[PDB]
Amino acid sequence: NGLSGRIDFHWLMLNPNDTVTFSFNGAFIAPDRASFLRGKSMGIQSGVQVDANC
Amino acid sequence: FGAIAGFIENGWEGLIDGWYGFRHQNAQGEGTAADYKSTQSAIDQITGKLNRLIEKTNQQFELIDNEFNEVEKQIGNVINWTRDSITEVWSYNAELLVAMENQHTIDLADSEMDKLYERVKRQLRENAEEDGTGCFEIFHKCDDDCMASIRNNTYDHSKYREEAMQNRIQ
Ligand SMILES: *[C@@H]1O[C@H](CO)[C@@H](O)[C@H](O)[C@H]1NC(C)=O
Repeated sequence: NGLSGRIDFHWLMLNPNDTVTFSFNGAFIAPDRASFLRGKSMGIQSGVQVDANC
Repeated sequence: FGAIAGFIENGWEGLIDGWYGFRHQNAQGEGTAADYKSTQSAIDQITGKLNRLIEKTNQQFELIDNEFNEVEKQIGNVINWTRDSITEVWSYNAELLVAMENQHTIDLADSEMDKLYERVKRQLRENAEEDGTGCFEIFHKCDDDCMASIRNNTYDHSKYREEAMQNRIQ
């Protein structure tokens, strides 16, 4: 994409009733909002179209 | 059991209205009848096996691989080892379950054939003998109305008992 520098994105999982801590002074891509899983579903893969009436 | 493709020489392509049927002859003619119980008890079994295998499972499994952004190689040769060995198992049971439920299906036709044959062999009692191709040689008179009494199992053995014991020994 015209850029040679990179951004390697990490992640962890914060349990309910706990915290996270960052100490830094550089090369940081900050988070604004953290996801919260809603419940149960399923992901798949396909390379075709969908149908809804079946 | 020897019935189908044993001592009966063959089956009857005209018997639309059953798996099993009757076919007689007398001073009137020849007619192809059918037998409901013997046909129906066999239908109960072919579709019983059917209602089993339709029972599916309530255990769900997730997509664990990836064919877009591929996973690691040392693990692919282990998942493609477990999956390609589960493939080899259900390809063994479908090799064995399908091979057996068919093996067990034709024999339910030779035991439903020795069960209709050794019964008419008991209503007639001591009034007929068996020739060779699978028939009962009647040596007395039995017409269209008499045959239908052996069909619905109301034939009485002491009703024609003295005639056939006089035309069989002579
Ligand atoms: C969370 O932590 C607080 C204090 O640490 C405690 O009073 C509370 O019972 C915990 N659980 C929930 C569900 O808030």
